[PDB]
Amino acid sequence: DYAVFKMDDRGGQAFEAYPRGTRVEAYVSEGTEPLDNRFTGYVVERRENEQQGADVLEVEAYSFDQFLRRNTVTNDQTGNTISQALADIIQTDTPVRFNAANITVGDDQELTRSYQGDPVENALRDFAFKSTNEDFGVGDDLEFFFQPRE
Amino acid sequence: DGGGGGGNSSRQPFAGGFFGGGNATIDGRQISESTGRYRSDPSRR
Amino acid sequence: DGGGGGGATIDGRQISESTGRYRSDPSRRRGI
Amino acid sequence: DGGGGGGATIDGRQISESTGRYRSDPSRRRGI
Amino acid sequence: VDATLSRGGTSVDIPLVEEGGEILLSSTFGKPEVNVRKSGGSLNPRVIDSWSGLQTFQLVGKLYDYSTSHQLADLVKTASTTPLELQIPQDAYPDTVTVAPAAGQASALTLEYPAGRKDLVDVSLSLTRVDPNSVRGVGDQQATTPTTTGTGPVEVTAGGTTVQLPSSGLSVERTVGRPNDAVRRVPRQADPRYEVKAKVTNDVFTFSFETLDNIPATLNALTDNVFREQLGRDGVTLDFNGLLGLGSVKAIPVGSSPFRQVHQAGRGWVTVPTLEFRRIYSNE
Amino acid sequence: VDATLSRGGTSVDIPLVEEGGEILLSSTFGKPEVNVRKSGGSLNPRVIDSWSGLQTFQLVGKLYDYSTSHQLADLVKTASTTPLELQIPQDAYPDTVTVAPAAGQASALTLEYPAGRKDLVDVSLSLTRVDPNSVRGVGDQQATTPTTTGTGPVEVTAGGTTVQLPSSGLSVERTVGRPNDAVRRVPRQADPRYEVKAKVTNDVFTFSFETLDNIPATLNALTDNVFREQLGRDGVTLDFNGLLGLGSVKAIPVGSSPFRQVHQAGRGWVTVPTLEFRRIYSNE
Amino acid sequence: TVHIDRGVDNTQWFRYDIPELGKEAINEVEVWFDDGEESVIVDDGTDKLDLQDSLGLPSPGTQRKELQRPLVTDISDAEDIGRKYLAFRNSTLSGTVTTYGLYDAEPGDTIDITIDPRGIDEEFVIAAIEYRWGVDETILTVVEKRGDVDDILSELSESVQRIEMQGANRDAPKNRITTTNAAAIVSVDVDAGGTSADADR
Amino acid sequence: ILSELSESVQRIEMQGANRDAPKNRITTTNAAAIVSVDVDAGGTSADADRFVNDGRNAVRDAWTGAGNPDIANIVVGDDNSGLSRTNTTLGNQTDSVSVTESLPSAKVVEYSATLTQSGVEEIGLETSTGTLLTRATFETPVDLSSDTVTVTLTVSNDDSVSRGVMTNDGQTAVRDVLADNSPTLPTDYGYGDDSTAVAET
Ligand SMILES: [Mg+2]
Ligand SMILES: [Mg+2]
Repeated sequence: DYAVFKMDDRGGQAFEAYPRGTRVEAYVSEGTEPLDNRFTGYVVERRENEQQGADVLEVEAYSFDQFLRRNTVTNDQTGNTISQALADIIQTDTPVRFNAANITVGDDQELTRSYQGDPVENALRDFAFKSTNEDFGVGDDLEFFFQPRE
Repeated sequence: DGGGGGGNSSRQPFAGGFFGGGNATIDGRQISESTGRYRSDPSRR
Repeated sequence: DGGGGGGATIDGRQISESTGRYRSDPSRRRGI
Repeated sequence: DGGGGGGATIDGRQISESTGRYRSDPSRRRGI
Repeated sequence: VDATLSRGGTSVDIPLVEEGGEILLSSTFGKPEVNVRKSGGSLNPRVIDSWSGLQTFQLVGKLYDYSTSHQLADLVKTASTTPLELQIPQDAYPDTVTVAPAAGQASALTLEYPAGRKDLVDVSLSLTRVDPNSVRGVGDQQATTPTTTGTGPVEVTAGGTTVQLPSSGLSVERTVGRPNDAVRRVPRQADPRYEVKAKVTNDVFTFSFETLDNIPATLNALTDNVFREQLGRDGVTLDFNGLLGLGSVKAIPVGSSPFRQVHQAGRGWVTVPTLEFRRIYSNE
Repeated sequence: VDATLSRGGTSVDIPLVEEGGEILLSSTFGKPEVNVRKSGGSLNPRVIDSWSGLQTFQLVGKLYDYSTSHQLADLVKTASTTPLELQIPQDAYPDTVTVAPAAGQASALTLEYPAGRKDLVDVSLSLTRVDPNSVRGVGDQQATTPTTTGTGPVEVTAGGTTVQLPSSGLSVERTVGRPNDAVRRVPRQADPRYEVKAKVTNDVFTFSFETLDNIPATLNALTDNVFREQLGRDGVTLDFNGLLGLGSVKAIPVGSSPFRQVHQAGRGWVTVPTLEFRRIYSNE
Repeated sequence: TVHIDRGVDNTQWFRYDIPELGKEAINEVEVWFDDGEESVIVDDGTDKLDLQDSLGLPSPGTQRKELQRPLVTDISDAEDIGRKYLAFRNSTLSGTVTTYGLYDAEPGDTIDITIDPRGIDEEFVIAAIEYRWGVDETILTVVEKRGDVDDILSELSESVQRIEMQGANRDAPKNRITTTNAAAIVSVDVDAGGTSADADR
Repeated sequence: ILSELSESVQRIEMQGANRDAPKNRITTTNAAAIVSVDVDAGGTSADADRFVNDGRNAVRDAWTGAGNPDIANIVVGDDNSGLSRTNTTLGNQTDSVSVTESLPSAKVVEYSATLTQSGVEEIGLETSTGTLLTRATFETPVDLSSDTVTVTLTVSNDDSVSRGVMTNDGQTAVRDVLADNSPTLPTDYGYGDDSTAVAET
């Protein structure tokens, strides 16, 4: 997941507001409808350009799914059931909020492979290829989920 | 002269509109190649 | 004398995205 | 009869250099 | 008096005469190679001038025979590293300038043979000034306009069928140019370098006429055989049968609007504003 | 009668006056930022309007002294966050509108000083309406037109050599613009945001004249020293010697056709339709 | 050690493109060494805490790489590999200023640059220079140059080469093959009855 | 393609890493001291100044325990040009005089001397071994005649750095390096567990 914001800037004053890792949120509304927070994430690039006289600030931001992408499984899950492996992996190996109400495995097998050293998103996508082709990720607030598709 | 008055200062901006070259940019930088080849006003026909 | 008086800006993202189908193709023709 | 007489060349280097920041982007989005 | 365009032993005099107060000679000067900066923090831009400049000559005149007109067309169209020298009969110019046919242009020369005039041809030349020591190339291709002594009608032949163009209102415009030559910037000459190429040229015949009799038969014979059929690798044989002294040429209509039939309120006949043929490969 | 254009303490009144039935004020309204769908399964497209509109003014008028004309040029060319306010003397418009020079144009203002017309300057102005609270920037750059009290000929100096432009038929057009400013869409209000940039502007002098005597010497002195030499990062010094009360500036010819020498049938002299110079880096 | 003196005044730039590049950056590296039988974690607490405090995470915002360097034996070399891995991917200013002169300048030289529209007024190190004739542009990359798809392909290519050679005995017995090349032209010409042939093979 | 290559080479890099191996930790931490320079000649402030790379190196090397710089001379010169971090000496020396130390505050050193020279464009501080710490310059030449030249060095935390700090004692130890005033150089490291945010105090 990512977002890109384009702004005008004066004297580089807006470019100072976006250090790498600062929080950005994009709210949307159509008509008189209330604002929905449609994106939340952190700045990963801030760029400012001469564009035909304009000083254009382009800010690019990634979201929470990077914390499943960029972490590895540390314990050994051989002989855990998939619902136990989800609790093990998310509660120690990634900085995401765990809640057992959000995980509902459609076919709760026991893992025979050690997943130790695999990337967390890559291991979760294996647990979802076992089980029932399931959706997973970081949801509302910051809670992890793993649940039946559609 | 009546037709020539409207004609001449029409034939002039005809060249001004027609002869303008392309000048494409990506992200503030020119992408048109600076090929050092000339072009000059076509025969009047 | 009255007669005499009568005398492109191109988006780098959308090029990079639209060409992706085609940039990857030679490698697909060669498997991986 | 007096009245009757009154009747782009594009640089492949500069494209490929300009789009680099965008071509690499999906892979950065996916870590490495 | 008169302007001479020449290349080695071949020479043409172009009278530079016109009606009333029309423009005979426009010379333009320019710096296409200055880098005026588009931006920066000053009120006015920094600049750099560091290359040869443009000079163009546009010559308007008349010729008094068709033979000289064909010599001029051939002289302009020819690929040769022998310098094309222009002599301008006005004191503001040197006695000779070396030139190319207009640098990137499909129409360097136009010849108009208007209806109702005899032994008059309207000439328009565009020429780019080039450095006399900097004419470069390897190839050599003498151009030749076909000629014959007949006086038959102009004939368009395709698919084994020949169509005679009406004499009524018949007017001929021919354009010639060398768009595949390169005129190039040089660091500190005044004039640019000229790269002569033994490569494809532009040579176009345009007709206008009014079909007065056998109108469906004439127009349909043309459009059926030329426009509605596929012509393959070949094209129309366009034969002048000795009108303007011209012979037979292989050619094709090109693009979105090379032929048009026009019907006007109250007129019992059809006007052709243009029938336009580009000359094709037959110099084998 | 007059429109007033002002910025803080500086103010210029432009008589909205012209001959007969000519256009004095054109105001154009538009929606550049409506999205009309190019396709979809409907007979008629879905649309979305969700951004500030465009309002433009063309003002045509006349000024009765050269001093006011220079004030107008300096007022239009100057970069400041201080709002440029236009007052229109007609009831269809509010008492004041905040404006930018025409949003992306090299020629926002044109001043014409034609031959014959002493103490008359033709003004054509193009202005874009902007949100009064939304003029944004950092740098101020006061533009200046240099002035002197002489009566000398217009002089072009390059390579230590000076050419005097003929007085005969001499007309000046000056154009001014701020193409490097940004006028930008905003979602919630009628008028766009204006980003004032302390960056390169457009400022061009166009001369027109007829060269009557010492014709080779005059034209060759200009073309040799300006058009055939490489000028480096310096350029022409262009000096009005107090004509129109103007002083001296650094400038350069730009592009494919900034100068033309025109010869007409039956005339013993050369016309110069245009001679264009763009003002270059000078200020300190 | 060198300063270019001429500088880039606010009247002497005419294009710029100045990012902070941070899409590659990570904050933890773990390096296995000693035939893979010992490990060290190199740990950047600042970026871990700033991502937590920024996003509202339950715990410090880890982003990891795992490396193995099996022939490294001293733990301080495995640490310095982990620190180099972080440092060369760390978030930095970069990008380009376009100006006109500076034929004397080189990468590693220092230059004053001022760009009032963009709030820059600093001495930078030149990371690279491009000179373009024709347009007359000197393009200075400042602070640090960094790649695009070629940095991805270089990191992969370097990694694959490191693994390709992993077992090779570097004191192994060694042998040599010399590649050498010569050719004989044989020119045919045919004469029939005093007429030379017009083409041959 | 790049992500399947990347996953494949990563899987092979870690092949045979013992995942129950002994782990070890390196913590990465940053702090910085600004030494701000101000220069006054006869009541005229300098228009530009640098704490040069040789001065940065002197404080660096002193912080390693390699001995402090003894500031010995104020130096004055004829040349405003080339003012940069890389200056090892004045553009053109014209005179120099012995300094007097003053310590007006916990984080400030002032070096003062009384001097006579016409046309001074540049001032600097020099260590007894010739190492320059400071260069500063004027837009217009200054005439000095029995006038005081003061160079003032002030030490601060760099508030740009996140979750690390130079304490007031750390900033005082850097003053005491610039003064050669028996600085409390680094000799120990501590680890603790109170997470309360950093301050100079
Ligand atoms: Mg042979
Ligand atoms: Mg200071």
